[PDB]
Amino acid sequence: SNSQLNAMAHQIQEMFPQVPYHLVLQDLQLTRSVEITTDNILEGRIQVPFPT
Amino acid sequence: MQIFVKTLTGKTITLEVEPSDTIENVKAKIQDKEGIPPDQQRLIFAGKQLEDGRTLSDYNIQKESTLHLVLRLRGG
Repeated sequence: SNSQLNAMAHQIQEMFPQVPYHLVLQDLQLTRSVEITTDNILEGRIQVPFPT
Repeated sequence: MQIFVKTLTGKTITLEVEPSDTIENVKAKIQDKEGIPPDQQRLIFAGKQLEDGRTLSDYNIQKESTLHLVLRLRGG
């Protein structure tokens, strides 16, 4: 269904307007916790948009 | 002045602060409302992280601005 999962991921997008939505859903399937997800993202767990 | 605190749970908290207020103090005010210690409180503004020893005037946070409160959990 991903009803709650997608909704939660969308909530993070409303907090971090610089992270790709597809990268948010990545950990949303792992930890499944917006808290641990955004925290880990801020820790560098997810490769933030880096100009190459 | 009044500001809007955004949470990952989808709860907009309205708190009163001043431009000369310190980020650390703001987190302390949130701890009084939510109960979550400032140590696990990651304040983000416009996508940037707010350091404890900084004031609202540092990041140029005006009134009615939205502050993002990210929770920290080393679990999972």
